[PDB]
Amino acid sequence: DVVTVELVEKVTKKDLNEGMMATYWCDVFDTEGKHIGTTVGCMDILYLVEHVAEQIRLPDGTIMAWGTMNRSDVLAQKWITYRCQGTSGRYAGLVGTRTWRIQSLESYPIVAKMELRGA
Amino acid sequence: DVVTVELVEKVTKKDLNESGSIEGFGPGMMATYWCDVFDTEGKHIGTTVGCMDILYADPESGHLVEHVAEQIRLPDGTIMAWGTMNRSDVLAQKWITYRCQGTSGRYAGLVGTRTWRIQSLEDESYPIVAKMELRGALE
Repeated sequence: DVVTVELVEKVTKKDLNEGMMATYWCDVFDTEGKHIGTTVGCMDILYLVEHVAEQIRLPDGTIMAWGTMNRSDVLAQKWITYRCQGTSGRYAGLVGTRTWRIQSLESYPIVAKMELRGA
Repeated sequence: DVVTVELVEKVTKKDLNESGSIEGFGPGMMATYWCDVFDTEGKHIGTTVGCMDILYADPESGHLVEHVAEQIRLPDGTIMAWGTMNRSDVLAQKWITYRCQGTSGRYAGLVGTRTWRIQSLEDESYPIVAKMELRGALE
């Protein structure tokens, strides 16, 4: 049985070291625009190919996600797929995908779709 | 066949959640950080960036259990590391074991462990010794 979560996330903070690297924070909203959690993440630009590892906190548990994105695909508003794994609460033990894209081609909020199930 | 890397890492920047961010909880629930990475001869050779989330308090103790995901950039490649730790163990200067895998360069294709310990709590950069041991994922 799949667990499915649709989110909207907006960046509130980003630090960079200008192989650029970054850390960031996002507000997480449900589809009704209600504020329900937070994402923290880090990024390293491998070759432009970026590699992300992040953690998402939701009212009922926590998830880690990770993956590799081409910068230009993000900017074309293509769907990016990260792998993810529940780390606590309702998501514990579950694995799946976090598929997301820039919602609006400015502040660049994203829509993200998480699907997890037993491993 | 085993690749071993020994580092010292020291925090240079940290941010934690602010009041009002996380409903019902104060700063401390989540963090991002940066560290300077040094070799065993003490030369500055790279950077680590990371994030932390509190999972829960251990009902058997009251101790905080946290989860970390981080990335380390070295002159010859990059590694991703992640894991859960009990903060009691960390502050007691026990050795903490995280999983890690290479993401580029010399470490591409490699998997193993990142075992670390705080070298000093007095030093507000909380220097750690980290020992990474990696082997080929391909059997």
